[PDB]
Amino acid sequence: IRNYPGHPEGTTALKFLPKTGHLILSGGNDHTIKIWDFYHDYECLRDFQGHNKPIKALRFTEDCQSFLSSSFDRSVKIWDTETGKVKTRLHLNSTPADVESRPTNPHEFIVGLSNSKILHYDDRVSENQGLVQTYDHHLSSILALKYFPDGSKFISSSEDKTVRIWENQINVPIKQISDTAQHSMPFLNVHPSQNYFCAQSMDNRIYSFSLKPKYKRHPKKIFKGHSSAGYGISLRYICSGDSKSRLFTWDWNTSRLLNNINKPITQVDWHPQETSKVICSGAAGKIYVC
Amino acid sequence: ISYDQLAKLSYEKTLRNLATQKVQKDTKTGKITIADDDKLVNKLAVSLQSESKKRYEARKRQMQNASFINDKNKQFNEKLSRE
Amino acid sequence: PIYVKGGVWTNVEDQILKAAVQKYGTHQWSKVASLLQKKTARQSELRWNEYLNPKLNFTEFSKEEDAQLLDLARELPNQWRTIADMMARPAQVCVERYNRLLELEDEEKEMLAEARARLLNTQGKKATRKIRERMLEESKRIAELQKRRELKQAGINVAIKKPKKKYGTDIDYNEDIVYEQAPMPGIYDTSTEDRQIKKKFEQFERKVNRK
RNA sequence: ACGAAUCUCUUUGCCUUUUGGCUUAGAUCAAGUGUAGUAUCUGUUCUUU
RNA sequence: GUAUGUCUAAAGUUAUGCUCUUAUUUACUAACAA
Repeated sequence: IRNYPGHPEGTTALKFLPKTGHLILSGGNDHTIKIWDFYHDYECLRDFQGHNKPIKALRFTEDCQSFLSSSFDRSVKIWDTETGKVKTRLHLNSTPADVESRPTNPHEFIVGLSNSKILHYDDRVSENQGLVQTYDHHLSSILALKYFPDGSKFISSSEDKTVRIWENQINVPIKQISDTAQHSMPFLNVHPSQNYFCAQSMDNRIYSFSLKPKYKRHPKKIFKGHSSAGYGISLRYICSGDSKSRLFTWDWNTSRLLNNINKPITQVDWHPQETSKVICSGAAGKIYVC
Repeated sequence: ISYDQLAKLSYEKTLRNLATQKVQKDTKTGKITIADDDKLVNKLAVSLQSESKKRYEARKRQMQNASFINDKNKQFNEKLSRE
Repeated sequence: PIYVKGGVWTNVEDQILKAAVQKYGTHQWSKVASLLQKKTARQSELRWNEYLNPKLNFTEFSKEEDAQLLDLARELPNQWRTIADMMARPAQVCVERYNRLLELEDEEKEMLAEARARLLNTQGKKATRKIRERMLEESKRIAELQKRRELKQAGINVAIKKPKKKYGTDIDYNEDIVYEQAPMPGIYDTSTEDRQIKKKFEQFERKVNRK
């Protein structure tokens, strides 16, 4: 509906702040993380990075005070919201494709790598340059992880078409998922009971999983019809974008709704402090808001 | 009907499809350049594609017509039943 | 519970057996037996032979046929298989006629579901495994593409890794022509055509690049 | 009405995804549990359509 | 438990009707225990 030119270089990683979130954090393919607000007067506060490569996976803590950041040169960096002077992790084996912090305590902090070894970093343990414990039950590059929202349980899908429910720190698969499907983007629906862990596939079909209990995994109804190379997010409704053309709103109950034009790319999100406002993440400074 | 007859009969047909609507030799090279109408060759190309397309869609219809287990068996029982 | 086989032929069971027979034929009685959780191989085969086979008959005998029967009895004393053969009927039925003349569902549904499942599953483990590997392979490929594509979007061009060649003379077919067996040498000249096709090819490549 | 073209169907023709070896039918048909997973069951409640 | 088969092992090639909650079965599998 209304636009904003953000990142001239292609790829982007648009995400709001948590629940009470007036802000629009981006961090594109132009190796620069940037900050704009929900108030139409779009005010720029550029969190410049240091590391050479483009910034990939950006996510906030529950506190909304420090946001994590992942790049291609084996570099994860934590980032304080307004200031941006903060703890840093220059050194890894190679790129961590996806990263997430704990939704109950900003201290604990998971980073997920291409080599298929997942890493903890608490606040005092980030000071130690250590790990609480690693995970090594995925063998392919994982590129995908998000917490069961109570802070304890933790999920991370992977390139080998396998999803893994874990306990926060136990490093022992509560459940490996079925084989014949494919998975890419893991996101929990803001489900009133909070049973549901949704995830986008390679084969044009977003799935749903009964995450409580973690051992439950029978999908009820599958969201078909979004030629996928991208991303998807929920609030009633689930809105995910596709590779080729444009975004797709879907009734979470019945899996069918309007198909809004994008202009390509696709990373959808919802302004959670409001009831109805979306962000699209187009390639090359084409962020669309609704 | 033999492939002798079915050839000539199909020949006769495509002659009705026609009925609807220079040689230069370099003998040293052996290259017999028959410069002919480029519009007619294009009309062959489109017609021949259309003929093959018509046949291609003909099977598609006949495939979508309907004591078996899988796709092949159903047809295999149909190969038995025709006798 | 494990136990000794026998019992009585429930109609569903009979139907299942018939289906099996259609599938596996009249000489693999073990498999058919296996398909029936209650009934044995021998039992099954006997049943097929005696009752279930459609090339038997249970129509009543004509007066002439009756005569033939009872005459056979008179002449062949109680060799009823032979007698049956002579009649062209199954033997038990013949005997019965002669005698006449002289004067739970959950379980069943389980085996059904299993049965239908089996009959509609007609491949050795090698096949199943192979298709599994195929789909898995496909998935892997698409994931790889997603990475590569992602990087391209990101600005890093990564050439797709070759298949780790199994042997020294293993072929990649995009390198160069497979085994270019050329066309038969030109009687009619072909030069313009060569050009046009070349242009078409290059144009196609361009289109793909743009695509 | 004859000639032609386009479309649909029906009859035949074409088999058009239409069984790709051999052996002693190649051989032999079971006595299991709990623990876990997986699927499949069935019920079970309520929600709204 | 194996044959066997994949995987990893680091350096950037110069382009712009449904949801749910559960309890039960059965099957298969299991170098996991009995």
